[PDB]
Amino acid sequence: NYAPTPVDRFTFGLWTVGWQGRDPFGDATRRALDPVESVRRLAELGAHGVTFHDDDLIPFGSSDSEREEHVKRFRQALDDTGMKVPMATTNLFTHPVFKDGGFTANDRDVRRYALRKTIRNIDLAVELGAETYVAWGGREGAESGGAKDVRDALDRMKEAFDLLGEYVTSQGYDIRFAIEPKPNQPRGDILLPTVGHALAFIERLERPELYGVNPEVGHEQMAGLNFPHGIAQALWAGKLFHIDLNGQNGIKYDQDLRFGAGDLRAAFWLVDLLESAGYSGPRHFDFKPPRTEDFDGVWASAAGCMRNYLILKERAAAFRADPEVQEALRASRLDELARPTAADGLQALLDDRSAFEEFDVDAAAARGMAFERLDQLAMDHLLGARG
Amino acid sequence: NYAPTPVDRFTFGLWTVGWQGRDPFGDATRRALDPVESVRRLAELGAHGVTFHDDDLIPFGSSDSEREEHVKRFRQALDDTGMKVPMATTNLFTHPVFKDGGFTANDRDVRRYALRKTIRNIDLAVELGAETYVAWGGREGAESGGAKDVRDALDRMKEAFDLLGEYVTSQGYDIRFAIEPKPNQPRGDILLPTVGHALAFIERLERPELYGVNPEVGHEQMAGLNFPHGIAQALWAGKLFHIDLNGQNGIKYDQDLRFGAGDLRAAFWLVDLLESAGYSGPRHFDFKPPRTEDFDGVWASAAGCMRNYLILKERAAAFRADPEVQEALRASRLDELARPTAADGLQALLDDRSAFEEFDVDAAAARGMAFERLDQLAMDHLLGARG
Amino acid sequence: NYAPTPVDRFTFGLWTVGWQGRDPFGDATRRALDPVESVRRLAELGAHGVTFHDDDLIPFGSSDSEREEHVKRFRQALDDTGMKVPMATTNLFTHPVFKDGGFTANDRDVRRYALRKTIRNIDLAVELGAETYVAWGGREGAESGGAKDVRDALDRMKEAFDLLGEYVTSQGYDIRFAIEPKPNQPRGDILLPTVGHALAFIERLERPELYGVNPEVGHEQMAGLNFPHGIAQALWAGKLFHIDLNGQNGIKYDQDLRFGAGDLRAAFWLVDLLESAGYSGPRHFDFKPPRTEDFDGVWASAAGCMRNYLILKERAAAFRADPEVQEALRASRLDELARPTAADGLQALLDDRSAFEEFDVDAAAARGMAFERLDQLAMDHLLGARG
Amino acid sequence: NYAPTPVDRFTFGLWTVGWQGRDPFGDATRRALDPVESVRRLAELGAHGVTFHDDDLIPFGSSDSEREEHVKRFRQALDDTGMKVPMATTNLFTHPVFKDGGFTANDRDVRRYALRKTIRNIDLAVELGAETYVAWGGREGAESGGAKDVRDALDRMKEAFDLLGEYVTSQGYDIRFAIEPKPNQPRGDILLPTVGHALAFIERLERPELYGVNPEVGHEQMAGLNFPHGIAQALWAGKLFHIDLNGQNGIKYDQDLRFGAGDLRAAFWLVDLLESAGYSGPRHFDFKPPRTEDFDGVWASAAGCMRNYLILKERAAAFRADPEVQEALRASRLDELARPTAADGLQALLDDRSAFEEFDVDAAAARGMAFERLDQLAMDHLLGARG
Ligand SMILES: [Mg+2]
Ligand SMILES: [Mg+2]
Ligand SMILES: [Mg+2]
Ligand SMILES: [Mg+2]
Ligand SMILES: [Mn+2]
Ligand SMILES: [Mn+2]
Ligand SMILES: [Mn+2]
Ligand SMILES: [Mn+2]
Ligand SMILES: [Mn+2]
Ligand SMILES: [Mn+2]
Ligand SMILES: [Mn+2]
Ligand SMILES: [Mn+2]
Ligand code: NA
Ligand code: NA
Ligand code: NA
Ligand code: NA
Ligand code: NA
Ligand code: NA
Ligand code: NA
Ligand code: NA
Repeated sequence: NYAPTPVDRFTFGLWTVGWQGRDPFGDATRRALDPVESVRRLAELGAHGVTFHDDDLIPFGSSDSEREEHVKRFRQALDDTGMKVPMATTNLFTHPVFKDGGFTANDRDVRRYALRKTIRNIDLAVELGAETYVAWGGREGAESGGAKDVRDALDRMKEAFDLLGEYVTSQGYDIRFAIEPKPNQPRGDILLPTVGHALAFIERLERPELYGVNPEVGHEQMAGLNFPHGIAQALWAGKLFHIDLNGQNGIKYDQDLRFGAGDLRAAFWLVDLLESAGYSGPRHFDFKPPRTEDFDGVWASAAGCMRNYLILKERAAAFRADPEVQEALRASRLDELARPTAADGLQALLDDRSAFEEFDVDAAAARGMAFERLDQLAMDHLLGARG
Repeated sequence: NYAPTPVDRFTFGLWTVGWQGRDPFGDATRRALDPVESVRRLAELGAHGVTFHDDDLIPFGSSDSEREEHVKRFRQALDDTGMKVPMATTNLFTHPVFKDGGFTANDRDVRRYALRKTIRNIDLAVELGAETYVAWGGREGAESGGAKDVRDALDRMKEAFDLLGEYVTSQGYDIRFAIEPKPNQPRGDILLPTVGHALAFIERLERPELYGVNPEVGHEQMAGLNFPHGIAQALWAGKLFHIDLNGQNGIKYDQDLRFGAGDLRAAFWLVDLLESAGYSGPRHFDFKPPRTEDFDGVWASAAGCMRNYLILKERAAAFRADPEVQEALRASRLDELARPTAADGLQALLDDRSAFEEFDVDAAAARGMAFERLDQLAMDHLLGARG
Repeated sequence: NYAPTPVDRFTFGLWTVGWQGRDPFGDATRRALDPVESVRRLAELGAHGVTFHDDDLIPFGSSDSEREEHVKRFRQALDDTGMKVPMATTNLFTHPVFKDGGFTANDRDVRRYALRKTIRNIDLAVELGAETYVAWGGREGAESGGAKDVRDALDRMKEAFDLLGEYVTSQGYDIRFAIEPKPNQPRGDILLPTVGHALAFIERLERPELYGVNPEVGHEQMAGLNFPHGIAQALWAGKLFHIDLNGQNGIKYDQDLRFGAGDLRAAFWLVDLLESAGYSGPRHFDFKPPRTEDFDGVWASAAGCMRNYLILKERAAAFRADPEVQEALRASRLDELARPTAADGLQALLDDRSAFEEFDVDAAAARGMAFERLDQLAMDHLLGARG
Repeated sequence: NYAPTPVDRFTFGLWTVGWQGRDPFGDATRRALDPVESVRRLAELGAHGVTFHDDDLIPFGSSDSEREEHVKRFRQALDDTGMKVPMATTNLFTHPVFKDGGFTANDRDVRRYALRKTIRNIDLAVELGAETYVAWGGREGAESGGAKDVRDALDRMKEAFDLLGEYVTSQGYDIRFAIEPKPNQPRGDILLPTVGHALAFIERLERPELYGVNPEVGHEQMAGLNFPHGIAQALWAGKLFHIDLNGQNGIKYDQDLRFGAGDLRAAFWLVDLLESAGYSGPRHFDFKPPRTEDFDGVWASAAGCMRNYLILKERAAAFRADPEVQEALRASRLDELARPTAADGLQALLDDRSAFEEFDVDAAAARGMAFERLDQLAMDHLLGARG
């Protein structure tokens, strides 16, 4: 039961199942995986595709001949399995040169290098068929207040993204960008810390249509925010170009638990929203099998990501299709929420005594919302406990 | 020392010093204050002005004659003291009718009433000379996932703000709106939970120039965010129309401590930013003297808000003026952060071997940022411990 | 399905279903309930009993004749329904006199009064058959560092609890005390902020056997802690005298959502632990139907507390009984965790070359824990998705 | 000004200034330091001593001859500088063998090895003159609920600490143990997550007098707790055997900022408490110079730890010595908090009409606490802004 299919579009970063287990306090617990083995094992589990940072696929500093051979082997694995590459990204965080940032490093020479490293990988992403190019600016930020003038840093961040937009336009590429917010870690505070900040920033770019967000479940939860609500705002803005699925237990370091772990009810409401809205992008997992696990546990954890999505999809669909739930939604006036407040227009609203002088506030206030009954129907559906 | 002056533009809500001390677990500890007494006492402390919700100035449900008398008494107090009213707002949260929201209530009749209540108070705000009309949507949100379709709620929130913009335009008013984010409390999650989300929303309004943000120190800190960074993004966007100053100890219920309490170093960096950027708006305190205090403690707490701002202003100015700090800022390449990455343009960047093939990444990575020395100069200046 | 029974021992505070909906920003949305009506309605839902603060049952300041009549009516309702009163507590937080604390108020006269108020209610609790007397010191703490010397306050808190122990001993009462931790709210920081701090404090009382903890799900989660882990430590110490069940979404104000809401997987692991350990005390709900609800929603929310406990009980029992889970627990060495490290004794351990010189650390480190497979079996059982 | 002296007893872990800068997302930015160089550089800054994990001083897996040479070189550096070694600890977290724990690993063979590794290092610690042996169980815990039975794990943790106590007793050593709590990171939840939980656990050990706590500023703040309050409870219990000083910005990953950074006012109240209580132990820094820094920044950051302690010590002493503050403390009844509630005894309290029938609750409730004036005197003293 709960078998993944190609139409599910489940994807994984090479760095997810390939995470060797090094953490702030501990050495690697697993050997490095050849990307070819990850492609083949993920395909066997029913994944649709993989994603990569440049430096996951091509060791940093590789010669041109080494680069070609790494890509050739990877493409053979994709061809052997039918796996796709819908998204790629740049590693602008691991190498010590990026310790104060890539695009917003105080040192101008580093900012220029970061752009050149990204541009090289955009070309490769296009060659591999990627539709989306993610940017997670994990080093953009500060540990202290004097170190980073945020207005200047936003100027540099806009300059960088504008140059990348000029680049893809000039090459005729169809790829689009997706900015991934995170509030903190590894910097004390990261620039563009939430979906909202990233959405607002995009509106000030020269070609805003080329940029959206890549929100990650656990990152919004590191600020204690409601991930489904943030996804709704991204959808409302037309900017949900990609998504990273995982789990997180609240306000901690970025745990990258398998999807469904962490906040299970938020996972349910997320799946309900994505499916109801018709989100058509990859269901991408940015997760880490815990370092306690051997390779069998790596593949179990990856399989669990997909399984949990599919269980939640079934339960959310059953919730929305249940005539008792539909009745409860009407009892709670969800239908009215979807209707304009004043399609009659401002003057009619100003002239409407039913909106002011003749509005019976106490009668209105007496009406219960019936939200608890609705939420218990939702709980019963999630748990398969209807009756 | 540290005496407030009119040019400081310190303002207070009537509801701040007037908070009677009722909390989720406790009855009022102080009697209600007549707004006239608050105006006179705040003036004696050196405040510039006050602000109000409709229902702070005019008891809810007042007749027209009662409304006129309350306003007349208040205006006499303003005239007697020279106090100004730079900002007003609507109470769309206390009355039970607003239990599921004002502008985004599921019930359409409530949404219409909320608009009419706001419009009435915009007229009064203009009469009193207010330049800014704040909206804190404290009831917009949910405790459960099925209760509130966030895309529909954002449609209703946009409709409401668009109608208010149409209203002020039609009346020729110069007032502008400032949306106040908060992540949670009293709703389990509040819509537009951070500065970023509010900035992004504004960009989708029909007349975006009429709307900015009113960020509150403690509200961003309830999401664990960096308040100075968020203020920098608002300034970068041209949207810092007003600000609420207070203190908060991290991820808790909204404490509304006096300004300078809570995160003291964030208060220092905030003042540094506002002063360096030339912010010209009110320095408004949205705070609550703790319910442990009698009226002498109320006025001490209000005086402390202003005193702490003035101490921090002195220390931040001394930091920025110190030639040793200026040298440290250059050592940390803050000057380079402010210079364009690639004013030479995309093609020149692509052709520049110094940005890629000839970039010595290891030499760059060896350079220290010297951020710790800079931050200890900042600490020494804050504490008055230079030497 | 999932029908409560007397053996389930589900109990509710009068103040839970009776919460009128006043919050930091909003007036009451529901009328006050007569305790008699709450007793009868809860009995109809299948509850076992109720609990009370003194001032929930007897209005503060009541005359002796008024007190007698309130108690008489309440006892008739208990007799009419078969409901029990297993626990009572004192309100040492609502009245303004308690603004700096009860037992740890700086003012000595208030500390003495707080003790007398508690002692009066202990007598009543015993009369009504209560086995446990809870103390939640919600006003014990501070908003500022100079206001409360914590060593002195702990001396006063110990003195108070020691006097209460002397009192019950002197009267021959069998009741025991349960201290309820909370980290913050309504005070900026509350003394004894977690289960651990309360357990440690108890060990320093003169008669430690008379005192245990009353942990509340949401309170530990307000510190981001693992509630099942804290309950395990309380059980390990022999100190889980009572428990408060509810839901919470992380590090926020105390939400008091119905049990099962908030962190659903933590609710599952909690029920698993209580049932596996054979906890025999009340399953008490300290929750608040949201103020959006009318009385039908109050009773729906209360019914949901019990329903969710019963669903989770079924799923946890099925998890533990499943031979595949039992195999997975052995694969993950849970059996070995339960066996002594060195029952052979210190000298044998020191002499055992297999524990040091001949321990193959790399072979040991290669063994996977298989925790992800185990956790996905747990997820499948919770969701009723085995297969 | 603010020059460290030997009587200040400032100490640093080898792993602090020696941290190479590897984080969850980034490679090392600094070369490894020889412990000899750290000893000499710290001595030049005015430190009193250093501390070590076994594997900081002796590379893991070293032969006996290699071990002797590493220790000999280190002792020469201590002799050359006058530096002391007041504390040592075991690394039971870095090596992959410890991925599920040391003392509470599910695998019994690992638990035995962890004990043998610790015992070997206790012998070395004693040889170097250490008075305290710290244990930070960073791997004790879980990412999932089924992986770790917490009651069984506490049994194993008690067994381990009891064996270590038997060991030191049998050898006649004067060293004592200090357990370091942390709430999470690197495990999803860590056992003994706060000062309170550790204090409670100690009370159940066979020889409780041999064990205390080693609280760390940032670790308690990762649970949003008040670090000065927790230190007060440890002092009250007689269990503050050692302390780790650093800074943290709230509920995040463990930042290990230099002391004084993070929550500056909490640092002030901490120093006030340690000095007022006469804490006589090391002022030990467990911090990390940010990876942005070169070695000059490492030493600047270390110097800043000590400087900030000394500034805060001066300001707290001035606060306590100021006759205006002493008057304010009496106005706020801090003197009364320190006096017994009922030295007259239980019967006298029960018979005292002034404690109940004749207690004027409204007159008592009208008295203000004057806490805001007191706190603004504290702020003025911290900032050197008295006047
Ligand atoms: Mg619709
Ligand atoms: Mg500039
Ligand atoms: Mg057992
Ligand atoms: Mg004393
Ligand atoms: Mn992540
Ligand atoms: Mn991601
Ligand atoms: Mn606030
Ligand atoms: Mn505000
Ligand atoms: Mn609660
Ligand atoms: Mn409770
Ligand atoms: Mn730490
Ligand atoms: Mn430490
Ligand atoms: Na700039
Ligand atoms: Na979209
Ligand atoms: Na709509
Ligand atoms: Na602006
Ligand atoms: Na005392
Ligand atoms: Na127990
Ligand atoms: Na055991
Ligand atoms: Na002590």
